[PDB]
Amino acid sequence: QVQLQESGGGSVQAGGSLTLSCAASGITYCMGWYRQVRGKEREGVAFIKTNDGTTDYADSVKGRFTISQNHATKTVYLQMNSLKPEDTAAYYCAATWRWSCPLDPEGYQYWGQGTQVTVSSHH
Amino acid sequence: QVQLQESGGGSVQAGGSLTLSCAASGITYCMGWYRQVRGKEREGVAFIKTNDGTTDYADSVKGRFTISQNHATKTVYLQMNSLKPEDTAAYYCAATWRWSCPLDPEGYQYWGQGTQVTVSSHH
Amino acid sequence: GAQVSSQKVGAHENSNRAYGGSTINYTTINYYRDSASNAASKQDFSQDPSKFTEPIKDVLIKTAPMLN
Amino acid sequence: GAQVSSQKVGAHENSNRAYGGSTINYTTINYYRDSASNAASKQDFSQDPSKFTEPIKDVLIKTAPMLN
Amino acid sequence: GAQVSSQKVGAHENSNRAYGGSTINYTTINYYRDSASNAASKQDFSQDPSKFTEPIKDVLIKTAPMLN
Amino acid sequence: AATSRDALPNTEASGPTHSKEIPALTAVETGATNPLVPSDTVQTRHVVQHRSRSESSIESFFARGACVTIMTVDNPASTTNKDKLFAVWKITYKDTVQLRRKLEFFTYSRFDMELTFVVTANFTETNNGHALNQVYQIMYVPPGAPVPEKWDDYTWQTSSNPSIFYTYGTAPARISVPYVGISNAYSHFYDGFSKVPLKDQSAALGDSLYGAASLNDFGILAVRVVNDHNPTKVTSKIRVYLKPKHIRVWCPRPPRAVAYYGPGVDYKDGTLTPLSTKDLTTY
Amino acid sequence: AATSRDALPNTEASGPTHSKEIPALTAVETGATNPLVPSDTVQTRHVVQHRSRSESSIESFFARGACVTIMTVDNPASTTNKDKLFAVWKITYKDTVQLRRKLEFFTYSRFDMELTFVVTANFTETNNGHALNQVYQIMYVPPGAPVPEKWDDYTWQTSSNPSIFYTYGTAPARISVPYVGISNAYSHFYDGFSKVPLKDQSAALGDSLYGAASLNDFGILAVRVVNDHNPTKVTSKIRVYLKPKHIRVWCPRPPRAVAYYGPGVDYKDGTLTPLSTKDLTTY
Amino acid sequence: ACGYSDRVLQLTLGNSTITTQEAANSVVAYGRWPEYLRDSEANPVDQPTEPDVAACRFYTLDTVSWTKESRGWWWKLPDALRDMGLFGQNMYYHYLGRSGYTVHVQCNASKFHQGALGVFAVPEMCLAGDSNTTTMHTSYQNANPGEKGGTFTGTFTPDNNQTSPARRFCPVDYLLGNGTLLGNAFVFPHQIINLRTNNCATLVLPYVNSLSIDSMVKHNNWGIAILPLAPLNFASESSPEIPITLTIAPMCCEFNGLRNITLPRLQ
Amino acid sequence: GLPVMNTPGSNQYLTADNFQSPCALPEFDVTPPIDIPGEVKNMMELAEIDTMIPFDLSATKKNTMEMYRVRLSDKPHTDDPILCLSLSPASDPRLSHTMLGEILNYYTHWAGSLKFTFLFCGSMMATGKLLVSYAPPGADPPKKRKEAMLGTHVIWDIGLQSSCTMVVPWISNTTYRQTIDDSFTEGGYISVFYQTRIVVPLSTPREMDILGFVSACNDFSVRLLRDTTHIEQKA
Amino acid sequence: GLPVMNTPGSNQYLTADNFQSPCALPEFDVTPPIDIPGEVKNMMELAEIDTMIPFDLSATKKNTMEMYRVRLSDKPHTDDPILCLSLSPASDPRLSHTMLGEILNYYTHWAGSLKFTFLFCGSMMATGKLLVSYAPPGADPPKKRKEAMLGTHVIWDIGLQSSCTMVVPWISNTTYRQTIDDSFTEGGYISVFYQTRIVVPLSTPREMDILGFVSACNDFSVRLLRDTTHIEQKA
Amino acid sequence: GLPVMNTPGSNQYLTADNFQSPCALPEFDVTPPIDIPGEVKNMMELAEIDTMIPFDLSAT
Ligand SMILES: CCCCCCCCCCCCCCCC(=O)O
Ligand SMILES: CCCCCCCCCCCCCCCC(=O)O
Repeated sequence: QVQLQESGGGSVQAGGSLTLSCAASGITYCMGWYRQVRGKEREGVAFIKTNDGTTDYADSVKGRFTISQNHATKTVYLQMNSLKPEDTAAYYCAATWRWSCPLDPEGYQYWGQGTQVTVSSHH
Repeated sequence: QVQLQESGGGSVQAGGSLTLSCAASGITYCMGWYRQVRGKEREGVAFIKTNDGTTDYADSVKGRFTISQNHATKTVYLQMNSLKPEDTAAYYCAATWRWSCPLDPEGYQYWGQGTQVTVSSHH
Repeated sequence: GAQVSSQKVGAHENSNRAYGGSTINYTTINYYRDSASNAASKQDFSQDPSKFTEPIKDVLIKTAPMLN
Repeated sequence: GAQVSSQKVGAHENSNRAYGGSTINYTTINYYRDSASNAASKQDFSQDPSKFTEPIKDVLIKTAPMLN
Repeated sequence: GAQVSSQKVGAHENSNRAYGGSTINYTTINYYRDSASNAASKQDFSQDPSKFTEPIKDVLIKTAPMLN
Repeated sequence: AATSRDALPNTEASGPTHSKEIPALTAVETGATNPLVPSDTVQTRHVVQHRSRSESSIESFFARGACVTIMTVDNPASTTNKDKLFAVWKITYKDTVQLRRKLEFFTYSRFDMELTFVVTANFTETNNGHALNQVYQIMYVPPGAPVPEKWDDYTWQTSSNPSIFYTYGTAPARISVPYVGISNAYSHFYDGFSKVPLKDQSAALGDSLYGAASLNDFGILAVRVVNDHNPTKVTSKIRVYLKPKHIRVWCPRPPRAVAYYGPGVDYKDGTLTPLSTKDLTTY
Repeated sequence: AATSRDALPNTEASGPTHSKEIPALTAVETGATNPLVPSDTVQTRHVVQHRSRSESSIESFFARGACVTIMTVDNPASTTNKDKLFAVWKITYKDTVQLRRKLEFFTYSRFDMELTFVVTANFTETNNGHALNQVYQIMYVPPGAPVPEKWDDYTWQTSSNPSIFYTYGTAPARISVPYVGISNAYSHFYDGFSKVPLKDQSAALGDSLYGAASLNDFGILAVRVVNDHNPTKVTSKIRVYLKPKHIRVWCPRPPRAVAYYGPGVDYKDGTLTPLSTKDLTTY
Repeated sequence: ACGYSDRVLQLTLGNSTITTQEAANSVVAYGRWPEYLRDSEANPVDQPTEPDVAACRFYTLDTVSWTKESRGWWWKLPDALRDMGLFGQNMYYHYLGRSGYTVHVQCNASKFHQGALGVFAVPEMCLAGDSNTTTMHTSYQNANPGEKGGTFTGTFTPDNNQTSPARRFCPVDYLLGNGTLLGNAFVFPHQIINLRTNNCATLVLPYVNSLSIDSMVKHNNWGIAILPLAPLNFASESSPEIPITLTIAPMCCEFNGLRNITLPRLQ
Repeated sequence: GLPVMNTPGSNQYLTADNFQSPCALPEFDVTPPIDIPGEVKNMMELAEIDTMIPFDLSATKKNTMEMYRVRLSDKPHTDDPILCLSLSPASDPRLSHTMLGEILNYYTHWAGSLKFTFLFCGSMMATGKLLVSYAPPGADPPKKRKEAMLGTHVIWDIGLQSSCTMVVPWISNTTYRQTIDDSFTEGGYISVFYQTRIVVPLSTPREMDILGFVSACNDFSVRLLRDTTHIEQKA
Repeated sequence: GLPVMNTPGSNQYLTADNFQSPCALPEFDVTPPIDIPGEVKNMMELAEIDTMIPFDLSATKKNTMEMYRVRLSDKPHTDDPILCLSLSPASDPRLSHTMLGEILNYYTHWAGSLKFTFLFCGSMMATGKLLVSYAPPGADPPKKRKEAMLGTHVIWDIGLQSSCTMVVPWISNTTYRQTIDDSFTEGGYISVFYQTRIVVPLSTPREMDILGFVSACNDFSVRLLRDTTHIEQKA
Repeated sequence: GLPVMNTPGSNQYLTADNFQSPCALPEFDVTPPIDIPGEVKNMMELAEIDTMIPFDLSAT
């Protein structure tokens, strides 16, 4: 019964890059399949398998984000680059062991508290 | 889980000799390796093995001190002779079963309360 | 009246001077009067899937034309 | 179908009229159907450390010159 | 591979039609691989106290003069 | 023919020598380790040797049961805001250190796993509350099988999942599992990648983590408290002890020198100093 | 040929005598103890003797299990300032008296040790607090092995240390250990020093304690309470009962006369009076 | 008698032949010599192509330089030979394949040079990552450097760029790159080119894995790690240099599962 | 599996039991034992070795060498005792502290024959005859030679053979006596008396010593092991 | 059914036991194992493979390549040591970190013969003779060739055969020594000394290195498995 | 009676075990089974029967 925490999130300008950390309780990756689902409301971004590889990204963000696994610390990150005002969203992290279901927000069992990221239109 | 006690410590003049007692709880020597680490802060003097011999002394004090084992009473002593003003320090006693580590103050697990010894410059 | 049967050895212990090698057998003794009460042998058979695969009246030869 | 095996006697009891002396053996009966479930025999072999010590193609004679 | 041994009967039950009379024996089966693990037989020997009593080089005859 | 409990080679009496034989001379360039016994460099007496390598046999070396994981669960009040914590754990030896390091001296292996479960319990709140003897369920969910979502969902009905109902305070639970390896031997190390990055694809779609595979994937254990909510919160820990039995291994490697960091062969900085100070010319 | 349960030598009928034979005369200067049976100094009837020395056999004499040590542990509240007390004990019979004195009649021995652990428990605070049945771990740390530092450190993972998980309230824990002696026999006494003081060294570096050695070093036992912190402090005592089985001994010595003092052969003053007052000419 | 010396040797496979006059014989790993998969231990079902000579021939990978300040070198198999003639081709053309080798590390100097090179053969030589932030994250492009090979280092350097990491191996020599003690590496089949003695090395390594036949592109069997045991010193010259060359030849190679060509992103 | 039923005695730890138990160090290489000289097999061996009886336990002489020195003199003839003793091997302060005494103290019942052996320790030019005796119990403890003379005794002459031996044969109501001070199973009385006196010439010490050595005879046996009282761990 | 009684030891989990237990996956098809090359059977095999001793563990050279390089030079003759060592395979920092060292650290008692093998790593035109030695313990640690020369040693000539081997035979009081730093079971002293010196001609490096390789001889055995100290999981 | 000792695993219910157990209806007359046509023995039989693959799983 893992417990997520959204850390390393804040304000930045447009064009830059920011990193997001997602440490977890346990017996972390044991619930498996960590995710990154943004949106002010609900919308995926990154998905990842605790084992093997096994990346995949939302078509809308494809080629600018990356989700990584630090099994030792038990933290899952999210490197967001070339930010643009439309990236100012409510970031969260998720998990479900079910080795599938990455295309449904309500398919999950675990959720953290969140961290608001702001891509300030400076330029 | 031994418990140390620093007794038989006090003021004396320069040149003389004083004895220090270190009784312990238990199941005493069972945690093994008793020590004598002086310094106002932290610095060794005598080290000793509950079994066999097995003496060794700090180069700075070598040839004027002796640490002994009274397995019956469960007390470890410290005969300090030919005292000199630089001997006025905060005396303590230690233990760790780990048959080694006598050259690291933070390698220990057991510590007593202490006894201030004063080599008063009378002469 | 015991029932000694064989086991299909899996991970053979670096032995043939007791384990692994020489056939390993197990004993089984029934303690109750009812067949229901008996343990599950597991030494069950296996048959040809033909009563499903070839439910056909005529005989099938896998090299000749099915419909002739 | 029991498995009686020998033991390497250590401290021989002042006996040879039962213990110590006359070979001491132990019985072993398997109670489960699976090999996994079996006890660890411990009567394992031992081999020559040559597949490590002398991984050489030619034969080594410990009295002659290594490199000739 | 059991070990059946005899017992030194003490209070003989008014029987010889089972107990007391006819030699009473007990069974013993080793369940562990180690000799340490074995039970204590108790069927130990007994020796002559001479390696203490007569530690003398020459032979002692209890009827003749000790010092001759 | 040679077993574990056999006596080692008997030392033979050797005397003075002056010959064209050169035992002492080798050349480790050959990779071959010179085999020199006592009766070579020195004159030795005849010794009927008695020492045996019995306890050093593969089976014997791993003959102890190690602590692989600690799983926490509880039984909170029916009035609590949080959900009844049930544990889920990915089956692996790696999580700790000891058992792992021992399994590291070799490149491969086969071994029937035997499991032990020494469960413990305790209260948590400062209330003189009561709790009846608790019942525990240990559920083996193989890869890709229904992993529970709640402490009380259809999953635990386990029509096909091998589970273990442990009644607190009794002789610890135990089960045996043979070689479930997908291979011929379980790979403790794996040089590679589960995927191969391709060219007419994208870096995202062909990215994989180095060192891992399905080889070391066997499933997870799900543990709960079968008893319902009780007026007093009672936490519980599940210790799993694994012991390899009937074991074989292939190709040695040197033991783990520095402190572990992750399930990979990786190492953290600051822990790169395994040794200590000691003079070259001092005993 | 002669066993323990055999009947002692039968008394033979002896009558009047007047001969050149002198049974009654000896001279204890020979060291030899004169062997005189009943039919010597007095006329005895024929007696078919029945008494056997069965119960006096080496094995039988040590056939009881003695109390070697008492180890204290507890389970204090999660809020306490002090640490959860776990016990560590140096493995030895000497700590008490009885078992030791019995082992003192001989100079040497070999015996497979069998251990027993009768654990007990109780609460300590004046609180009607609750405690679930506690689990206990007995851990054998051989010489120079990781001795625990806390009640919860990597050490207890014991991938190689033979431990015992005892569940309070059940038939006491037991293990058997064969002759682990470094010698051929365990030396109950040892005239010597582990080190030899040298001349081109210093009195400090070659000083050793008389009577001790590695012979009597086997390791220590570490006991704890596997259950976590509980709202009520529950102390516990671990009694270890050792029983020598399959035993042999060499060369007798007289039993310990005066009260013990230390692990050495040493004696304290004031306890040097073993006997009492009794007249020479009074029965 | 007729001059059969342990230093004088001739290796031949297919259309390639290696000769040496300063050898320390040859090392047949674990006592096993290459052979084809036994019908007993067989796995897949299809017909196996045994290229033999076509693939069973000595291939000289690129040559590196050995100076004083060299920390080490590392090669993977079947990686390095992924760009080698037919063996290279057939490889990409299949899903499963097993192959043995005959690493012939050459490295000569003079009677006036000194030092030692430890040529080790670690089955499943798994090296460590470069960052303390993301474990097991080294990318494939750096994991399979190919014939140019990877190099060891004398100090651990953590990667601090979390924006776009390096994703490469950072192997510190005294830890074999895997965190064990190099001094214990003398357990894996090996030979020491101690200049004075011989001038080459030879280690025939049979197919080892947990599987009977496995994927080549994906999985690497044997790891060739060459680290300097003794430093290269020459005369009274501050910068001495001699080259090191390796020529590993596959043996008893076969392939199963003919599919379309694999084109892996290498950079 | 197998239908079993628990009987009273399950879960009880007997200190004197004998049951197999699992092993802590499987396959531990047991070091073969050598053949060390002098191996015992029974306590009764330690018992059949003469032991110096610390007779005189007077206020002054106790716990010092003088407790083993029964001093004789050249005084004129008298029927008065040289030494008196209780055949209470396991309980008499005089006999309870000897090897034989110490063995019995771990048992409840002792039975068989005992054997006292006296050694004359006076000059070569000194002579004499003594009457060491043993009378069964249940009557007047003899205080005059005349009475001890009425029992089982061995008249001893002092000479070249310095030591003598009187064998107290087993003559007791029960098959075994209580190792303690009990009447029903009381032992008796051992007493030494001058048969003539000690005669010495001029220039010879008029006083000397005699040592005693108690041991058992081959038919000596014991039963029912118990704890001794000769040691105690206080606090 | 069957009358049974429970004995002490019921309901106790031994970590080192050996008892049959039920199965979780009945009839699981076990994948037949292949014959993978290189199979061990005993730890003593891993031990009889030479292992490079990381000798020089000085402040600067530790934890770097330089710990295995015992550097020699062409300086004039001297009886001063090249290297000193404690025959404490399982405890000496110098020996505790070798394959042989690592195996023993899981045991309590080690016994048998060890074998050091030194490799000369200097130019072909360089020559010499060295005296590697072994003296039993319980005396002065030798610091002069003259003393090491009084013990078990192997005089070594540097030549075509670059390596040599001195066999430290088992000469110890007990049947097995403590794997730790204990005196009673202390090992000894291993020391290398110049028998002549190192001679080189012009145009040759005046300094070179020598590597060491420790291993065991066929009669090497161990007993009583325990946990090591060379690793620890903190927090 | 018989000296026995309990081992870890006593009082544990395995869902996948196989152990004899007492009977609830002693001597219940079991109705003899007939020979009904079509009897399976292994799941692999159900598997070797062709099965129509529902290929196109498009939204519509
Ligand atoms: C009721 C519990 C059933 C447990 C089922 C067994 C789970 C298999 C775990 C196997 C662990 C072996 C690890 C080897 C990994 C490797 O080296 O590849
Ligand atoms: C699980 C607990 C294992 C216990 C391992 C055994 C420890 C050995 C203790 C031996 C005590 C024998 C004392 C004899 C000492 C001597 O006389 O030299």
